[PDB]
Amino acid sequence: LHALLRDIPAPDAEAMARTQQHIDGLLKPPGSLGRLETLAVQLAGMPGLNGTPQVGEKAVLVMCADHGVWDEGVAVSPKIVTAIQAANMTRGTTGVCVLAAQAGAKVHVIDVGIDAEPIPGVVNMRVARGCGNIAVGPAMSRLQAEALLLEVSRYTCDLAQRGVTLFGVGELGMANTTPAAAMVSVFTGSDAKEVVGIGANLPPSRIDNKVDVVRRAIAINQPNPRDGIDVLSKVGGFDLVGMTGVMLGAARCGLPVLLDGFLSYSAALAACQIAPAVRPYLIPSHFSAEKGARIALAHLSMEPYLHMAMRLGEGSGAALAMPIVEAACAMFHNMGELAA
Amino acid sequence: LHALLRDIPAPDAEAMARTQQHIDGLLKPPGSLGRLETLAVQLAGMPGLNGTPQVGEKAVLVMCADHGVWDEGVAVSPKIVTAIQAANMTRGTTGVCVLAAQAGAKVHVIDVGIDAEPIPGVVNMRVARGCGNIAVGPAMSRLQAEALLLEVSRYTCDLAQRGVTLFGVGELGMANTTPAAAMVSVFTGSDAKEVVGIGANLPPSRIDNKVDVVRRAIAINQPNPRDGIDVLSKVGGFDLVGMTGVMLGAARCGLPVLLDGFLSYSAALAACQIAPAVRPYLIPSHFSAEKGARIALAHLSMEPYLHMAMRLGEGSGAALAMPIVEAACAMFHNMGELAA
Repeated sequence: LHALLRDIPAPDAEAMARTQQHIDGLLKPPGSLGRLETLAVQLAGMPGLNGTPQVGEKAVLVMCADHGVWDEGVAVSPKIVTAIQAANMTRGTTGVCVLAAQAGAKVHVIDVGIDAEPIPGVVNMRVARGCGNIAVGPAMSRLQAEALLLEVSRYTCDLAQRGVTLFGVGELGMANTTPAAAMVSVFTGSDAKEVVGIGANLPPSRIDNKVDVVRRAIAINQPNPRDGIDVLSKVGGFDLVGMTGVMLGAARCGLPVLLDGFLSYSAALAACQIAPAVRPYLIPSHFSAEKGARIALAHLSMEPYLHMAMRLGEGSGAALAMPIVEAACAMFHNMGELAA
Repeated sequence: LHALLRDIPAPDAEAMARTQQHIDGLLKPPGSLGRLETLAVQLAGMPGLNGTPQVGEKAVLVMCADHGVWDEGVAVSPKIVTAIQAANMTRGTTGVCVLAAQAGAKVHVIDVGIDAEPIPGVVNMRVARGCGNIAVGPAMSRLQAEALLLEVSRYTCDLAQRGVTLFGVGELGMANTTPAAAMVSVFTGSDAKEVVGIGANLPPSRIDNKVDVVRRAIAINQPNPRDGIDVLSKVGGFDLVGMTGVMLGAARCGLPVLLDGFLSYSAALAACQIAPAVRPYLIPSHFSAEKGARIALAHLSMEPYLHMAMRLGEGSGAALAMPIVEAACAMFHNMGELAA
């Protein structure tokens, strides 16, 4: 894993300069296409894209797992929903499946710790049947976190060999907005109250308990903010670790990864702490309606393209933004030049 | 034209209720898909969509024209660029053409007043070779504005008979951010300084002159804010009138129209003043990087989905948002139900 982190390539400045020059000469007032121009240049610098903004196959990786903290009454949705929705993912009836199909992307459903029997059709990488309750101890051991990071990282870069050039990340796991809030609190130094949201329609009269659970997790585990793996293993979850792994893997592979909502922002905070070199490969999609979204995004210095007041998760936001990435590439390759 | 305005249908509340009920039963926490859900319900209420959110053929209508106010030095781009870009539109090399092709939409380029010889391939609806300089008089007569509104409105609803169910609006015209700022100033009651932007890379040392031009246009013409046609004919332009006409036509046809940037927001302020019944049919796309965008959007009570810091125009923003409309429809029709 130390080798993996060490081998993440830096962006190719030469390709980026060539890209900027080309964009400036397109049939339009310089800089008029705003963030579409900056996105194209960002893509051009990613080594796995072969020196030019382009999109081949697309995939959304959905990390599924259960959390022991569910027992603290922080989620209104029954635990079983994780396994049910995971199976529905294989049937193509969920929100991310529908939006991915619209973008021409394939969805890969990965079980990294669902508390149920294995689901046929789902990629099996389970660590255990649900992680430990973070309210009374750690979610997992450091070794379990490192192993899952390496396994997911390798799976991700392996898809790159199959022609995938653009990844999207998503998750599925009842009660997962709790460990995500804890991680954001630790990495940004913000008080729990400022980052704890309603998740999946949690009643306002039940929020106080959620905020307390987050503070206890932090007080009992004392995760070290300067060690991303320490934070993930103590107050994260298997799904969060899995998402972090797609980010490390895509970066090692020199390819772009589209974020989703709040859960993915917490995983991105961890990935950037573990390896700052991952940052150049992350692309935001939408601005989550979750309470701690603004704080997380500020510490990542990211400004999402889409304001859809969405909070579904599953990677739906990432899928919705894929056409925007393809648009920047089409602009780059198909527009005429002022020269002619 | 009075008949047209009178016959704009109200949204179908019955279809909207059926739509909301169906969305609530989909495989996901109620309201978790945020604005995608509200968009689907909005679409369901549009009579031309036959009681259900759906998208058939898509078209972006680009209104092109020149402005006499160009002589006041409010634009750095030479006047000829209007005719050149219009021709490029027919070649498919511009930004809107590339993004429209990505969304599977057709681009219709309409000349409503370019100051040059007719361009083959462009739909001819020209009123004159450029409108009058608003700094010293009106852009056009009220009769010219009304005639263009009716002509464009009919062309728009006629496309509906060809299978088009989703429209996007765009413009092309050097110096057009000036009349757009004047209209926004009059409709919102905001001072010119608060809504005058840099348009197509106008040097900061030339803004003061632009703000002065806007104030003179308003002082000399004294447009009546309560009469949208009066404002368009006095301090608008042929392209602005044309965009307003697509909006009135789509609304009469009971179909949705996607807005673009600042120019389109000024046209939408006029359309809603002329006929409040048009409002339910307008869908925002992106949040323009133009200075007066926030003000215009506030008075329209609209919150764009895309934050791309774009200011190109041409209808590029509208094209970029078409996949989002298709996404809301796919969610509605393809997701599974919690029932099963």
